Amino acid sequence: YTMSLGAENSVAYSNNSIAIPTNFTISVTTEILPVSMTKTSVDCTMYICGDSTECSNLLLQYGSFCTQLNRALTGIAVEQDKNTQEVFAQVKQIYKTPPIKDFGGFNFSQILPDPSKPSKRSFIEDLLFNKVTLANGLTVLPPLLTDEMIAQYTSALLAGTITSGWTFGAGAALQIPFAMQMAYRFNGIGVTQNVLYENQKLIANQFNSAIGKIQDSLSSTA
Amino acid sequence: TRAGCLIGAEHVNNSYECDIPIGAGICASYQTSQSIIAYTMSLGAENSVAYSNNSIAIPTNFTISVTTEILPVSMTKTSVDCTMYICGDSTECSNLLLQYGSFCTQLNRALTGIAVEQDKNTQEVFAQVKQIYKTPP
Amino acid sequence: NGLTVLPPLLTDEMIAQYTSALLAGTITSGWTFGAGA
Amino acid sequence: TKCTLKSFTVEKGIYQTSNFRVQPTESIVRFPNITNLCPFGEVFNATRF
Amino acid sequence: QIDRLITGRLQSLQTYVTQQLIRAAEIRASANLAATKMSECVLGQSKRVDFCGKGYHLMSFPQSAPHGVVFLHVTYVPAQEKNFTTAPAICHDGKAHFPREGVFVSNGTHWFVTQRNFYEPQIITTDNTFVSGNCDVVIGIVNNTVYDP
Amino acid sequence: SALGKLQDVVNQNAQALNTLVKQLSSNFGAISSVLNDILSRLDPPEAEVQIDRLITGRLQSLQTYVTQQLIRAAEIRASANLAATKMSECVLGQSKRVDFCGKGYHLMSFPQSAPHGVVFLHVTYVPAQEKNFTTAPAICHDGKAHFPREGVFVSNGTHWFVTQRNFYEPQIITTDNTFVSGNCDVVIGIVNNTVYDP
Amino acid sequence: LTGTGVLTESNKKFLPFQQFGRDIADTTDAVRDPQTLEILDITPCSFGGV
Ligand SMILES: *[C@@H]1O[C@H](CO)[C@@H](O)[C@H](O)[C@H]1NC(C)=O
Ligand SMILES: *[C@@H]1O[C@H](CO)[C@@H](O)[C@H](O)[C@H]1NC(C)=O
Ligand SMILES: *[C@@H]1O[C@H](CO)[C@@H](O)[C@H](O)[C@H]1NC(C)=O
Ligand SMILES: *[C@@H]1O[C@H](CO)[C@@H](O)[C@H](O)[C@H]1NC(C)=O
Ligand SMILES: *[C@@H]1O[C@H](CO)[C@@H](O)[C@H](O)[C@H]1NC(C)=O
Ligand SMILES: *[C@@H]1O[C@H](CO)[C@@H](O)[C@H](O)[C@H]1NC(C)=O
Ligand SMILES: *[C@@H]1O[C@H](CO)[C@@H](O)[C@H](O)[C@H]1NC(C)=O
Ligand SMILES: *[C@@H]1O[C@H](CO)[C@@H](O)[C@H](O)[C@H]1NC(C)=O
Ligand SMILES: *[C@@H]1O[C@H](CO)[C@@H](O)[C@H](O)[C@H]1NC(C)=O
Ligand SMILES: *[C@@H]1O[C@H](CO)[C@@H](O)[C@H](O)[C@H]1NC(C)=O
Ligand SMILES: *[C@@H]1O[C@H](CO)[C@@H](O)[C@H](O)[C@H]1NC(C)=O
Ligand SMILES: *[C@@H]1O[C@H](CO)[C@@H](O)[C@H](O)[C@H]1NC(C)=O
Ligand SMILES: *[C@@H]1O[C@H](CO)[C@@H](O)[C@H](O)[C@H]1NC(C)=O
Ligand SMILES: *[C@@H]1O[C@H](CO)[C@@H](O)[C@H](O)[C@H]1NC(C)=O
Repeated sequence: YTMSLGAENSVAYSNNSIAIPTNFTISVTTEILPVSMTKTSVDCTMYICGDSTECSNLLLQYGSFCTQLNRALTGIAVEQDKNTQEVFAQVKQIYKTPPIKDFGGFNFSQILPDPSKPSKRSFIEDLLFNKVTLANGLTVLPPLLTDEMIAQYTSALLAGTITSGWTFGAGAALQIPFAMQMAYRFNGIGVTQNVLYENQKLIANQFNSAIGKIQDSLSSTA
Repeated sequence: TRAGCLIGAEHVNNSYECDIPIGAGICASYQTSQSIIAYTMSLGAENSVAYSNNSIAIPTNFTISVTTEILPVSMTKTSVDCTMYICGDSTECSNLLLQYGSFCTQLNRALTGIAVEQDKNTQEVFAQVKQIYKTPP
Repeated sequence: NGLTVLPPLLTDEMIAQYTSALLAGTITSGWTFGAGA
Repeated sequence: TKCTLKSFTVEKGIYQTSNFRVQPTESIVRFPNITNLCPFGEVFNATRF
Repeated sequence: QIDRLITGRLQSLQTYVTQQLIRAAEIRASANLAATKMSECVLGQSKRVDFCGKGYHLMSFPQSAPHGVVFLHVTYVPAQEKNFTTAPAICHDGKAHFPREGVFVSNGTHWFVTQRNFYEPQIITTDNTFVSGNCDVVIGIVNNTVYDP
Repeated sequence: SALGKLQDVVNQNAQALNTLVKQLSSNFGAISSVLNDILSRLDPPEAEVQIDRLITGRLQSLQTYVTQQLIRAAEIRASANLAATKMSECVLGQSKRVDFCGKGYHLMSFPQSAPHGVVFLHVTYVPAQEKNFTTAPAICHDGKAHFPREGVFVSNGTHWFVTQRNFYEPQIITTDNTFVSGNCDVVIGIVNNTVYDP
Repeated sequence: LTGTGVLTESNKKFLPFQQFGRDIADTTDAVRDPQTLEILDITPCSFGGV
């Protein structure tokens, strides 16, 4: 088929005529960014030497190419460690999970790691980890950042975000009510704080419906 | 470790900041009797904050502190002469060069592009504004 | 063996002068040195 | 530049040229100054070999 | 034969390490994009449209993933728009009156000031109305009663 | 001091160059590691094989060197664009991005030259000495909810005050810094107190 | 030892059992003149920085 540039929307530049949205919707969407890649490394002797009897004569003449390539692969591995290090440890201040009670009507059981199990894996995190199907001198080095500590870093980031606001960046973790933080983040898009507080139940119901829809859509095995 | 068995360093139940890795959430450093030490990952200092209904926090003071952030912006320019690399001080230099010198010509063009990129790195980080100003008293 | 190191165009003195000009614009003019006069 | 880029038109910029400049026209030979004849007569005329 | 086979294996290895190395460079580009999305979406608010969610970004919840990051980009999405009548300013007592915030918006005959992204009408009053200049320099002004508290 | 990140560039460049000359030291399977020996005892129908072997080996070594230096220069380009971004709104303005341009609320950055690098002086606002306080979303006065025009509604014991979130400067509740919107029944958590008029 | 390149005078001292020298291999920088026993160096015909 031909390309779909988009749906045609007929709108008018007519001056002395304005439009204002009477009603608004809150919708959460997923953006997927692969941040790390599997570490790989090669052993020179098992690659170019193998089971050769003259392993010494093969090594001093041609193993230096493999030495450069292994140095490049080690640099790639260090780069892959630093990728997840700088995306997941911008702040190195680790937090307990707050007690899940009265989050302004926003029902955070799905995204926060429940204390029922001693892994820091969330329910959506469990679905993500279950749905992704994994898979002569080539050795796969394990990543420095284990899954448990990445889950703990995400838990600390979530706990700082929903409780302290954004002050956890500036080093004081000043606690904020989540309704106040939600109003202060509505204040950044030009809408006044009255819209959230006058309709807090509707906002909570919309976010819970979005959470349910994003749970059902991310559980259809495709 | 999950990476493998480490022999030569002793584990410790405490937790310290990591500088060089091991590969399974473990790191090693030089720490005191002094020897090599191996420690688990420093998740960080543990901070206890209590999310509470209708409660707020406000700072009495604030502190102003400058910190060092270092970003390497440029790298040393290099160039390769083709004749002096593959020919050297040897006879039949013309015969050696017409068949295999264009590989080096491509590599030298790539290195010249790298050199131009290295000049442009410091040019665009240091001359975003091209209006020079004398030092005020 | 044929490996020559090309010196950079922007020498250390003129990088220091550009840094001094940026500091002078920052602490005396503010941030208007970016746009305007 | 036209030879090292193999084209009759090149643009503005900088180009590191290959060394096609000088062709030597002289040859020098230096050996140790011992001019005795080697005993190849003893080896190639070995009566008892 | 040893030289031929070793050079063949090393050529295969150098092709492999180039593919992996610049693939990891592209992965680092995506990682820097995600760390940028980790720097003002969860650590603050981003005013950049369409960068960090389809709509007006409110928050972002970082969720771990196998060799990646999946974001929970909650966004403001408005709808249900109605036509209204507008004019850049308001003229009263021979002086132009500009919006301190929002848009001067009228339906029928009553003139109101309201913010752009929500229909919350306020009556025209000098506390939320800014005055500057006379009535003739600007083009397209309607005139009405501006109230005082 | 913490200048190792600048030293790594020079150290790895020196490693690339000396590893390259040690590559050129090899013989690559020929009968000799120098061109002058194999051009002094081999006729060209037999010499061109060893010439081809040595030239292909040296060109492969140069290919590996230019690959390493070239994508390393691409990574330096990435870091250079990051630093030029830090030139863009930390020197020529103010950055609202948390933790990108310094730990805390960024004020300025003073550029300083360095050998093949830029050293930053990221001066930042860092608050401390926190205190517990009691807040409410709004105040109902005369049957109307009152919202904060700026800052947070912050009460200690009895006196209700409004103050900004990043510093403790208390001002009395007054209609000039207080915004009113609607009645006080739809919103939960509202308190009620006397809102003063100037 | 056949080759093309300029020669100058060097000042380093060889061992009695050593007659050639290569500071870096595949360069062949060092050699002794048999006629005068003058220690010299072998450098390429011109510098590459053009
Ligand atoms: C736009 O404004 C002009 C006056 O500046 C007016 O003549 C014209 O009719 C207006 N256009 C519309 C769509 O009414
Ligand atoms: C606004 O939209 C919400 C979301 O569906 C709805 O529940 C509410 O009734 C709407 N309000 C009006 C006035 O249309
Ligand atoms: C909402 O949170 C409660 C815990 O307070 C939990 O029991 C419930 O299952 C959650 N809702 C959903 C849809 O998971
Ligand atoms: C360190 O941890 C191990 C783990 O059980 C424990 O047996 C040991 O007593 C600990 N050492 C100290 C000094 O507490
Ligand atoms: C805030 O800190 C400064 C600097 O140490 C100190 O002089 C001042 O007394 C402190 N303020 C209070 C209210 O304690
Ligand atoms: C070597 O032989 C040449 C040929 O006559 C002579 O000129 C030179 O002086 C000799 N050198 C020595 C050290 O005997
Ligand atoms: C070996 O002997 C023959 C006959 O006497 C003679 O012709 C020949 O020259 C000798 N070989 C050499 C190398 O002198
Ligand atoms: C009124 O709104 C509708 C929305 O579908 C639009 O198509 C129409 O052009 C608008 N009329 C005017 C006069 O702007
Ligand atoms: C404007 O709209 C409101 C409801 O949206 C309506 O009650 C009113 O009659 C309309 N006209 C005027 C002049 O306010
Ligand atoms: C409003 O403006 C029109 C045209 O500028 C004028 O005819 C009319 O008298 C004005 N009305 C008032 C109340 O000033
Ligand atoms: C009061 O402040 C302290 C600070 O250490 C904190 O631990 C405590 O939880 C706070 N109390 C309340 C009720 O928030
Ligand atoms: C509130 O705090 C101030 C200063 O910290 C103190 O003087 C005052 O007694 C406190 N209580 C009331 C009711 O103002
Ligand atoms: C805070 O929690 C208590 C639970 O004891 C509840 O009664 C109160 O209404 C909550 N306040 C809010 C949600 O503003
Ligand atoms: C304040 O609110 C409470 C509960 O809503 C009410 O009982 C009380 O009478 C109110 N006080 C005043 C002065 O309005």
